[PDB]
Parts: sequence; structure tokens; C-alpha cells
Amino acid sequence: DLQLKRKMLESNKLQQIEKQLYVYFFQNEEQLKSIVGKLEAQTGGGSSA
Amino acid sequence: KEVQATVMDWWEQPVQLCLPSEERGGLTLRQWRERWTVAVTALQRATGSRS
Amino acid sequence: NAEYLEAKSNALFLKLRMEELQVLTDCYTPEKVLVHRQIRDTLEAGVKKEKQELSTSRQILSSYEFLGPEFEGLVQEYTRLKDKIKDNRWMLQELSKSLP
Amino acid sequence: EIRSQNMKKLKDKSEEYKYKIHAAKDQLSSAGMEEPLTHRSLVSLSETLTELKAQSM
Repeated sequence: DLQLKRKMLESNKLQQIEKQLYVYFFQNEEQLKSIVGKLEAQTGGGSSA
Repeated sequence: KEVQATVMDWWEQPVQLCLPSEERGGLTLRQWRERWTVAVTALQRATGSRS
Repeated sequence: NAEYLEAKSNALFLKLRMEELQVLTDCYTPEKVLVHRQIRDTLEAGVKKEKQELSTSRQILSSYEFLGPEFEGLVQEYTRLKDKIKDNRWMLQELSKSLP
Repeated sequence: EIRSQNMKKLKDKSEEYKYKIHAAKDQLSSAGMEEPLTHRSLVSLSETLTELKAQSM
């Protein structure tokens, strides 16, 4: 069971960052906005005001 | 059995759901995670990259 | 045979313990430990504030409970009547908006 | 005779495990990890706070 779960964390970088999100939430708000913003900008969405 | 419990705690990290009302940048952690999950899912849809 | 079985049992137990300690080192990095500390402090401050509020409210309720069952009956009646008046007023307001 | 040979291999492996367990206990202590700071201990503490808000309401 341990070998399977370690392998799963080494292959999926996005899941590793997900697991670090709560750390960013309590330490660095700017980083949290940045990390989540970079991932949203990359996704082109034309916001109308 | 105890070692199995420890392995489980390491994988789920339950301490992230312990403060729900705490807002940072006008949003809760859950909201942030949700934003993350939507963004990750949008990226995965664009990047044909069928997960 | 007895010595061999003893050596096998000890080796299996040590493997299991090693693997447990490796998982714990991977889970509690210095950065995370700091966060876990912040979360504790907020939770502990909440537990302390709520324990104090619970103690004050329980002290006031104890003064009314001392006026007997008869008073409680009266309070229940009063409360029932206020609830019916509130319902009737609410019904009258809704009939006036409908005069087309 | 086969078991006696296998017993020697097992004793060597046991000595190897004892060495890795010390090295890991030393790394956890340097990270400032205490028991009340664990997931299990902190969850337990959050569950106690919810229970107390319910009692206060």
C-alpha cells in the first residue's frame, strides 16, 4: 500500500501542489493568489465587466 | 494496524478542514481548493490532456 | 527450529517499524509543522472562548428554572399566543397586495 | 540446515533496520514535531470545538 501511494505522489506534480495549498493559505496569501491565478490566466477566460 | 492508520493520515491530511470560516483574499480554503480543482479540470480539458 | 522462528518474528517487526517512521518524516516537514502550529493556536483560542460563553449562559438559565413548572406553562402559553398573532398579521398583509 | 542459513541472513537484515529507525527518529525531532501537532491530534481538537459551539447555541 505504501509503495503504490508514494509512486502516485512522484508522478502527479499537480496533486503534490494541491496538498501544499493549505500551507500557502496560512503562510503566504500572495503566493496562494499567484499560484491559483497563474493556473486561471492560462485558462484565457475574457471576463466582461 | 496502527501503522496503517499512520499511512492513512499521511495520504488524507485532515488538518486542512479544521478552520472553515477563515478567509484569505476574500475566499475560504475550500473555495480556494475548489478554484484550484476547477482550474485543474479546465486545464486538463484544454490540454486535451485527458486525464 | 525455535531459534529460527524467533529470528524471523523479530526481523518482520523491525521492518514494519522502519517503514512507519519513514512515512512520518515525509508527512511533517518544518513548513507544515509551522502551519499546524498556527491552526492549533486558533483552535485553542476558540475552544477557550466558547468554554467561557457556555459557562455564562448556563449560569443565567439556572436563575429562571428556579421559578417552577407552572411558570414554564405560562411561558409556553405566551409564546404560543405570540406566534398566532404573528401568523394572523402576516396573513392580512398578504391579502391587501392582491386588490387588482 | 537451510533454516540455520536463513537465520544468519535475517539477523543481518535486523541490524540494518535498527540503523534506519534511529536515523528517522533523529530527522523528526529536528523538524520540531510534537504529538499535539499531528493530523490526528489537530482533527481531534477541531472536533472538540464544534461540539462546544453546538452546546453554546
